[PDB]
Amino acid sequence: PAIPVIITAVYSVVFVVGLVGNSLVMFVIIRYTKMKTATNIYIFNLALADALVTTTMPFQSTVYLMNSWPFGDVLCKIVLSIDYYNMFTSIFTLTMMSVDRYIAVCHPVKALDFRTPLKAKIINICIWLLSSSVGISAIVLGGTKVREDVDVIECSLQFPDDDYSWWDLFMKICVFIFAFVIPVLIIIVCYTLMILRLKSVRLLSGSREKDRNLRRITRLVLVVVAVFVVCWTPIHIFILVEALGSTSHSTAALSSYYFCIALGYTNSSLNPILYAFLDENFKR
Amino acid sequence: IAQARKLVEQLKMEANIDRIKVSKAAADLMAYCEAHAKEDPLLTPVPASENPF
Amino acid sequence: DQLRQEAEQLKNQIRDARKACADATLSQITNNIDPVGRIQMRTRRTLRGHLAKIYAMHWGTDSRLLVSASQDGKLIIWDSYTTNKVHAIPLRSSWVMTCAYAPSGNYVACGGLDNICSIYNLKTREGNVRVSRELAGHTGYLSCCRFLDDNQIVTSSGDTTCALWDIETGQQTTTFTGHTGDVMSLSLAPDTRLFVSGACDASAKLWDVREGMCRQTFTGHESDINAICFFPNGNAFATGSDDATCRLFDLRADQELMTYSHDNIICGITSVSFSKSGRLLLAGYDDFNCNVWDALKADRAGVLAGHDNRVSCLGVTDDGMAVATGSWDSFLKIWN
Amino acid sequence: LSAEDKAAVERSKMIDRNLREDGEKAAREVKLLLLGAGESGKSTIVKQMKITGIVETHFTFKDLHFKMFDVGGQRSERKKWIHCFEGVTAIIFCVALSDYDLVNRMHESMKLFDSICNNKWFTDTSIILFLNKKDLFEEKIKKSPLTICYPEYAGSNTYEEAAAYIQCQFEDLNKRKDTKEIYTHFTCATDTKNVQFVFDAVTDVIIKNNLKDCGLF
Amino acid sequence: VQLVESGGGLVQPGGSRKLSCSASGFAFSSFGMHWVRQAPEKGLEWVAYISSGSGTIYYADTVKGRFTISRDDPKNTLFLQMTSLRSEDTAMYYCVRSIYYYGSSPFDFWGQGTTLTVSSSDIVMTQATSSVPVTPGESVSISCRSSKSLLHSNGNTYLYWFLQRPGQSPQLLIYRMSNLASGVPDRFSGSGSGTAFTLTISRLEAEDVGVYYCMQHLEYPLTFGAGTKLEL
Amino acid sequence: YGGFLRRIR
Repeated sequence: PAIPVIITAVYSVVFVVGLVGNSLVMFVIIRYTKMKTATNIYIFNLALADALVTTTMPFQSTVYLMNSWPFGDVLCKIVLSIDYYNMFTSIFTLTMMSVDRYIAVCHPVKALDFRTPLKAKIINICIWLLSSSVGISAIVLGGTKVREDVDVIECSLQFPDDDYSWWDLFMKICVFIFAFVIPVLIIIVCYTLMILRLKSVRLLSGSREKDRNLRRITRLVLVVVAVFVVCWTPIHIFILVEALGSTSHSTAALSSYYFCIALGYTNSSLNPILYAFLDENFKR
Repeated sequence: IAQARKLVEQLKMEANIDRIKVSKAAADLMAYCEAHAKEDPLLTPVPASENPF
Repeated sequence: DQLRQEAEQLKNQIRDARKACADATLSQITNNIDPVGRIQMRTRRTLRGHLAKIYAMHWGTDSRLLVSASQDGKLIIWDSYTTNKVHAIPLRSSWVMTCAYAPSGNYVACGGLDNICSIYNLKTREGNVRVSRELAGHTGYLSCCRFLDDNQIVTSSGDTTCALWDIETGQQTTTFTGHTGDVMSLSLAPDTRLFVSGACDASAKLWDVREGMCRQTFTGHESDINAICFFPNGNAFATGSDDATCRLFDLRADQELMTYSHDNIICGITSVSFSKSGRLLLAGYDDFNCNVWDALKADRAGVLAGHDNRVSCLGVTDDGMAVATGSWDSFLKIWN
Repeated sequence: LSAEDKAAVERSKMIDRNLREDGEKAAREVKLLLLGAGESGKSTIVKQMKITGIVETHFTFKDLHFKMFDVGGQRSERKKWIHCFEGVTAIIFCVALSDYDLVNRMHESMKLFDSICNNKWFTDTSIILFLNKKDLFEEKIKKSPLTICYPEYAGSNTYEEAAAYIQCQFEDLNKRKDTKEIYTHFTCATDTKNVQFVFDAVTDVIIKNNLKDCGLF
Repeated sequence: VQLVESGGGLVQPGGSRKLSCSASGFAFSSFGMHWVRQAPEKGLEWVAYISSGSGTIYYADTVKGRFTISRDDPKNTLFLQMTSLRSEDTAMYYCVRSIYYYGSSPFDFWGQGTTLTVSSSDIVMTQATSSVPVTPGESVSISCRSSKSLLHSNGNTYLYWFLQRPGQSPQLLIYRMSNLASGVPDRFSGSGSGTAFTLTISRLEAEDVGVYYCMQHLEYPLTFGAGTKLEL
Repeated sequence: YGGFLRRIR
């Protein structure tokens, strides 16, 4: 009977903490310098993706809680498109930031060529564009749907034609493969190769304090991979379970489903806290 | 060493000097400091129209 | 053996005659004139093109162009009024600890660990700045280059020898051999026939151009002297030492007049300059700021705090409009 | 706008552009300070690389551009011109192992080199040991004891034991162990691997806190 | 310094022609290039201006959009491409070095000039007179007037002065209304005011015979006076 | 992101 309290409290807390985390990341990075390093522009546009995810969280919460009044047909269309777009954006910035660190460590000769700020901003603009692919597709198939009292109207993503949930089967397999399977595989292989290379470094190997520095680096490696997996796993596996394989419909499953959504957004809310607050460019 | 007594003539040349009391030299410093105080853009800030900075 | 004892005896006689002819007790004299007050220099222009540490700058006599020397191998002539880069000069040796700018505005001189003061022709046909004369003949690093004339350059070096040169021929007109430690600074006189020099052996020696012999030698600092500069009257100068003191030496009195030190300052001086009136003495430290000094009160009266590294070079314009200090922050800034 | 023949501004921006290009191209390269003292084999190693005051030697190895600041010509005080050389990736350092008597104006190549190695600006001082004997150092340590320069030495007077003791003394010169890493290499012939050794040392330098704006070191 | 240029000749009206200018002897990468034309019976008047490395290009309003300029900077060659030439383009065309920074002397070196014949709001410069009669050794003054005052807030009065010898190229005499050029004798001088300009040549000699020209550089187009020709 | 995707409740 307290599931409105639980869902609303979780959603409100993750919303406020994510929004203030990204906003302080922005103000601190304008206080600091961003365009000198690839790293600062990467964390900046990643925090931008996280903030533009977190803005649409009340609109996500109202569909569960108030259920009855989509405030706008254009409004729900634009919040859906910006939500799916910025989720792809934050995930792809995580993947490219891991690849950035792997080029920095595993290939340090080529890194002076690759890791210049101009090539960084080029790759950043390119991945924002490839996310905008999802944005324009969601704009083409977006908006709220009105139906006569067989269900209360809601903000969703529409059918291409009378056939549906098979094109949406393609949508679900695409979002799964290109937001979990490819990014988790890339981030694990890149950080694991990064630690296997960084073990052999003589500034890390001996002299117990430098071994402790190796421990801290592999520690935040496991923290990054662990938080990403722990957040985006339950909602992706939950969505793939409710492919209507075998009586996947139940009324009590909705609270757990929206909690899984809350964890998926908790990733974006913690990416400022996980990255800016804990990385060693805290000397600012 | 012979270069030491070769250096004695140099310090002997330096020894011949017109010594002046510190008060008179300091008065020369003080009198030069007051004289160019008008043409000093830093002692008094120049009006901003005349200032090229 | 006894002649060395007699030489030390005459040194003792010289310093005793320095002490005996002086009874001014200058702390009594100094308080008479009024203070100059808190002089708030503000960073009017910031000159952002050096990608590395910069060691020397020199002003023009038109008081609008300043040359700037940096460790990345660039000289920049720097229109100061509009912050325009006129004439970025690519050096052959990136290790340049000094820089000079001709009073005629036709030439710049710079050198360093390459042991060569190259002279560059600014105002020339064919357009670009050419190198005119590479002055070889020193063996140590060159710590200071200064133009007497378009054809007379005075250089001091880390082979303990100041040398005066003829740019046209390319050979030393005079060498000045009286320093035992590495020579770290120079200052040409306003009348441009005397020049004073500072060295690592904590001794500051006056020189002549035609005579070529040290007339006077000034001691009192306990470490290297990093920067030296004449009072604009020409009858005094001030030294900047790693001692963390600045001392005002008069030529004619032959004693240190005032010491510019405070208890809080610990790092070594790096560049020294005077105001046109000579009331205020610039001084640029390793404390990341150019604490600017009243020359007469021996009191600090302002701070040109704008730098994120040690300030290496300072220069006041000839009309007195500006003070431009550069640093390993890699940015020159004109205060005013 | 008050800009009339202020194509001075256009020229100034063009100079800014050329400066940024040259500065990026310069900071892409690797600066090494060859600080090996006199009568060592600094000449020998610079002939081993591909190759009047400061002598800057540049060379290429595995798509990495090097510059070597052989500053042995300067006889001035080292305090004055060494702060110029901060920000180098690594300090190559030669020590002649033999000296034929240190195997104190005579036995220079141990105690003077030990006195040289003091540190004020911190970086990975890639100290290379140079025998100056091909394999002859065996017979010259058979001929004369090494206890002459090192009174406290009582280990085996063979090749490897004496070399390891000299290495141990050179690392014991270092004070801050966790900051700097002294990459030590003893080789006189060096058909290869002295190029590989400086390559590996500067690679571990450019990995650590040079390519660790990201990756947090 | 040696600016040699080609491309002159007789062309049909409405035809197209590309002038070229081969700079040989200076840092042509670092110099602003202009073009100034002169009708055979008339004075000079500006054509175009490409900056150092094509950062900024202007044209003359009489031929705006119909002329095109282009510099081949590594080749050290300056072009002017002209299309559909009218009857007002019977003129001879000069390459003009200029370089701008504090203290610089623009419009100093002029090319030999090539002759081109076709078959068959802004400032204005006012001459003093058509001609002055000449005797060597006697001081004479040559004046121009402008529509607008030329003394900018810089203090820099953008008045230039020139001299085209009979059958030769022009040169620069007084740049920015006071400053003497290099390679010219020190007898010349310039005294100016707001729009009130005078060339105060003293000790007039031979080889100073020719026509003088005055120019403004405050804004574009660059306008030339008729000037005076010093001849008895 | 949460699957809107015409979710049935």
